[PDB]
Amino acid sequence: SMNPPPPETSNPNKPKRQTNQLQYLLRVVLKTLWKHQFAWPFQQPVDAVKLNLPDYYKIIKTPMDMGTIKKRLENNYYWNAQECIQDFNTMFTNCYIYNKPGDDIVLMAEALEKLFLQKINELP
Ligand SMILES: Cc1nnc2c(N[C@H](C)C(N)=O)cc(-c3ccccc3Oc3ccccc3)nn12
Repeated sequence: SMNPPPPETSNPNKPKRQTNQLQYLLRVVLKTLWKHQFAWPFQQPVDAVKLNLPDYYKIIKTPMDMGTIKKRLENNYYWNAQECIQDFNTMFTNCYIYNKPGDDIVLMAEALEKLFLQKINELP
């Protein structure tokens, strides 16, 4: 079995722009979620080979994770904050789609998402 290539994190043809909102997303949002006790499964792409989840990438067609988001913020991949917010939302939704309500992993994602939304309420 094999994992897919990770989501794109570098593309010199994509126009980039630093904004104070993107800086907040890195300095506050990403860095706070990263240290949460439930962040670890989300700090890198799902390794479906290591976890023996052969259907994962048959079902999840837009993978996303905070390791990828961290790379996208630290080597600025984005034009606007909404693109980054969308990446977080894709990460959460993938987990809810692949797993069952009330599963441990879903409860972990829900805790991260609650925190994420609280921080987004203070986006500058
Ligand atoms: C993201 C994302 N979305 N779904 C899953 C997922 N699903 C499987 C079917 C499941 N038993 O819940 C597992 C993991 C995952 C990643 C790295 C290391 C261990 C992992 O297993 C965990 C399982 C429960 C809680 C914590 C970790 N990450 N993950």
